Amino acid sequence: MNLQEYQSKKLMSDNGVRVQRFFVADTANEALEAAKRLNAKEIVLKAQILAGGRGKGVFNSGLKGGVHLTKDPNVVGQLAKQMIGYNLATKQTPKEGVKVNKVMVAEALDISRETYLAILMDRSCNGPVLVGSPQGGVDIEEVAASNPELIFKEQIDIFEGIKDSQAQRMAENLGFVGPLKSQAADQITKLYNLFLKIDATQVEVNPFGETPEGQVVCFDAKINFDDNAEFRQKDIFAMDDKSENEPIENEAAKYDLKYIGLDGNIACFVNGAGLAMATCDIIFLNGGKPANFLDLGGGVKEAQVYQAFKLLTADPKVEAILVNIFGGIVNCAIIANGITKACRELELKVPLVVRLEGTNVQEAQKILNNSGLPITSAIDLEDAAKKAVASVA
Amino acid sequence: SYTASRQHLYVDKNTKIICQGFTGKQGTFHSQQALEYGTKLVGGTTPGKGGQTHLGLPVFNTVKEAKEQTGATASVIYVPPPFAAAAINEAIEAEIPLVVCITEGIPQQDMVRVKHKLLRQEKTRLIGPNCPGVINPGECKIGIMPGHIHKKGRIGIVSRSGTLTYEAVHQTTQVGLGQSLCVGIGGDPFNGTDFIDCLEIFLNDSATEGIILIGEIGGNAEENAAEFLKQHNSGPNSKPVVSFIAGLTAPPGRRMGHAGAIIAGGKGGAKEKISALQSAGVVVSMSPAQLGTTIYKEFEKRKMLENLYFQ
Ligand SMILES: CC(C)(COP(=O)(O)OP(=O)(O)OC[C@H]1O[C@@H](n2cnc3c(N)ncnc32)[C@H](O)[C@@H]1OP(=O)(O)O)[C@@H](O)C(=O)NCCC(=O)NCCS
Ligand SMILES: [Mg+2]
Repeated sequence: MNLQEYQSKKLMSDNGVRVQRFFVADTANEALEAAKRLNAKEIVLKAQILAGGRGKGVFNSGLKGGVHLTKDPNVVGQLAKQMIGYNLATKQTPKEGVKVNKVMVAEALDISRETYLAILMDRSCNGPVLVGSPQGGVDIEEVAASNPELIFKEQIDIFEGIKDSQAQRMAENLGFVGPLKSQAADQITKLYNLFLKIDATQVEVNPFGETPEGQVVCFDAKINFDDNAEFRQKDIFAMDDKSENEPIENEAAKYDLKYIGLDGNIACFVNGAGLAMATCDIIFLNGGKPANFLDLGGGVKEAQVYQAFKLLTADPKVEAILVNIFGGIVNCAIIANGITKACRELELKVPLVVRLEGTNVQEAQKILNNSGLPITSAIDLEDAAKKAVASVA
Repeated sequence: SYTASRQHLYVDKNTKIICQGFTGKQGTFHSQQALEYGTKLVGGTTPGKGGQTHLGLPVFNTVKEAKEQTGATASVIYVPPPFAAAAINEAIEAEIPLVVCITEGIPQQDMVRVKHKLLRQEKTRLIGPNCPGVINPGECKIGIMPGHIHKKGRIGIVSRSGTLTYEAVHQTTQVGLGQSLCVGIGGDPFNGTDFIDCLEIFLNDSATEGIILIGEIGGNAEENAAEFLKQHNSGPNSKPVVSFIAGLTAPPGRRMGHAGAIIAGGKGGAKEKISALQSAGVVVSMSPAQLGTTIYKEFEKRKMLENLYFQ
């Protein structure tokens, strides 16, 4: 899932993390009013989209820049009217950009020094670890490649919680001295506790910043959430911003389906993450281009199979469909029933290669036979991939 | 240390099993199938139902009671995500030698907590979560893998993917080699058993003559296992290892179904794993369909080499 900037910063600010004070505006007039309300020396206006590169982006209104600074609320109003209801394109968006429905109006704070600070569930370390660097403002992977010695880490014991000594040493490691060490240490503690409360897999603050006036501030942040804790994070997941996701993925999520759109013309319909990845791979290995990844999970139900098959049949890029099922906890007849029910709605006009193995395969095969569908059978996964590729050669 | 519990992975005809989540939907169905398969399932747990009988077997409120009254040495968990970590914790507290957790969807923070307890003891070996289970064909099956595909044999299989395990089982049965022991370590980033755990059991098992290691994108467990195999499976008497790594075509920065299956920060790609395994002397099948035929060819090459130079 994804949060807009104003959503993550409120979440942090509501948990004692220091962010720049801000308001959110739906209209140019609200942006005007918010700007007056701030009583800030300088104001930064920020279009709310998820893609990066907002500052150098361009609106289809003609306006250059999705981030503007000014001291004058009228200028905030004039620029906002050139933002809201328009599409902001950046180096990380498609050419047509992303519609801007909201703008953030925030106090602009100078930054004296930029550091990096994150907390993540680190698989290598069996638990949470703090990750920090005095080299702020650059992707962490870049620092690791250039200057890995400037990457500091602390392993946090899940039951002890973060220790004062650990927050203090990381603050020192990031170059906060004297009064800003204790301040940064306190902010690190609050960020760690935020990280735990919200079932984040990562809370990444870049830059984690010190202002000329002696304030430690989280200027920008990115939070990744554990999908497995949605059941206890309903409020956060209700804020999910889906508007920059691939459309077919958004359709699949409505039915709890794991679908990932790829750059191909051979659709894949598979149970299991490993088998689904490998089906995409073996298509590539035999000289084809898979159109998607689709992982039917253990608890898939017939109505979900049905909706899943329709993600493929209604995709105009799809020129052939490779069904490959090795059923364990998945009953093959549920797959066959959902497929035949979906195909009852359309004149199937693409090749359909089908390979079925495992639980209840005999009954599933009979269901496919009774349908009268134009199915070309495959003896194994290599045979299926070769036939699917050839079917669109 | 926790490594001292690795031997508990090797279930056999003497393993006695209880089901956690006995009376639930999947607990009931897979317990029925285990009984019909002859596996020594002896009872199960559902809090608030101790004293009932299910499938002719006793139901208990707690693992401790179940273990004391049946002598069970293994538990299989079919408990839903909100409570499955407490279910693993209960089995650890009860000192059950082997715990197999099928459940998908346990919060990572829950499993970090479970792992903290797990690493500080050594009675209990955890397989999982989010895994198909473990099978010693014809002797003991604990999990969800399909029937009529296994054959007791010579190949040990360890896999982060359940469905790919079924493929490799089917392929090694079809080429006539069969499986000695098959362990699905599951697709979650925090789990109880890694590749190296299983490789140690395989390399020291006389019934295992070759190994299939099935991995995928994300993390660095395949890289670690490769270095382990390079150092400790490279002399004479070494055993052939064949691998397949899923996700060669996966896009970066996406979780490919598995919570653990993600190429993040430029790390976790399948190419880098294939190259590490290859440089360690593992033979990598590029195709997932060719695991049976690849390891069969490796056995035949070992035969020829042994007769050529090592009579
Ligand atoms: C674990 C899972 C199988 C449970 O699904 P389910 O059987 O349909 O769930 P149900 O709600 O019917 O049954 C769960 C049972 O656990 C019981 N339970 C709950 N907490 C428990 C605990 N701490 N200890 C024991 N039993 C517990 C419940 O009471 C319930 O039994 P009841 O209905 O008699 O009360 C499911 O969540 C799941 O993970 N499915 C996918 C598994 C998978 O694909 N794994 C990966 C394979 S590689
Ligand atoms: Mg699955």
